Amino acid sequence: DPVEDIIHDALSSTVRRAITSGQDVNTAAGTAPSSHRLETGRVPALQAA
Amino acid sequence: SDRVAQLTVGNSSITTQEAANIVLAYGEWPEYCPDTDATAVDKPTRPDVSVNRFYTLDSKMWQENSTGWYWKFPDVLNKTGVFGQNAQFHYLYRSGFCLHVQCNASKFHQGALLVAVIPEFVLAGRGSNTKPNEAPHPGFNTTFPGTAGASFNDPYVLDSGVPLSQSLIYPHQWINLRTNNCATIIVPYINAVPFDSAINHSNFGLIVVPVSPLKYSSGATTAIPITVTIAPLNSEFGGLRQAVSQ
Repeated sequence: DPVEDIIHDALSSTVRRAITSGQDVNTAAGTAPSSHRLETGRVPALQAA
Repeated sequence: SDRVAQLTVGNSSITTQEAANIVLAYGEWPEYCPDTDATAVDKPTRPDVSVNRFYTLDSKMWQENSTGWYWKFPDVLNKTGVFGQNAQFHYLYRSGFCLHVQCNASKFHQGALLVAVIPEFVLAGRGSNTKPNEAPHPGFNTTFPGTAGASFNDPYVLDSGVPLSQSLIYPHQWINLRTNNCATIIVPYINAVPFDSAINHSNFGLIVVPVSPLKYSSGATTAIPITVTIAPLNSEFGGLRQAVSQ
């Protein structure tokens, strides 16, 4: 209360969420059908290593 | 009522007046590879009218002392029609077949043909050499004859060591010149893999053996030909790239 820069971070330095949750994968992944998509602006091939 | 029959596939039809039955090999129809059994991820192609039709090979003249013929599938249809082109352009091939063999003769001729299919008809080299480095092996043209079809050298052993007597366990049918004049067999895709190549591995082979030799009295017709016609059913191809003949 008298000095609060010390409390503002003490109650803010809890476990920071670092969500990278995994899932139980029993078998290898399948695939889903896909048609042809002629669209602009949505490019799954262009990446950035 | 049961002698007459008409098959129709694609743009082709086949009539018959004396054949009486349709042998469905192993009691299963040709079907598409279900998703629960597929391994290739790409999408296959299914023309179903360009390739599914009756291709009629050349005719083989049945002589008084003939020895039998064999064909390999889908080896025969690798240079003819859109089936040939699809099989030369695609890596994975899958299809069932419908065989129809005609050998008509007057009611005075006599004889019997055995028309069978041999899944994985591996041929054998006829020779007593026991070392694997000098043993005789059948040439490429003797094992993949092509559209011409090859002839037997000793059909009693089917050129594969096994006797011809037990060959009746295979999907077969007789052509008895006193009752029927053509035999037909609907065979599905028989293989240990969902798809397979069409230019390397031949799923099965067709066998026509004159068990009861042709016999006729003088004056009758001497030229008794045998004609085979094949219809690939429920065909799929996958893995497209440049054309490779073999």
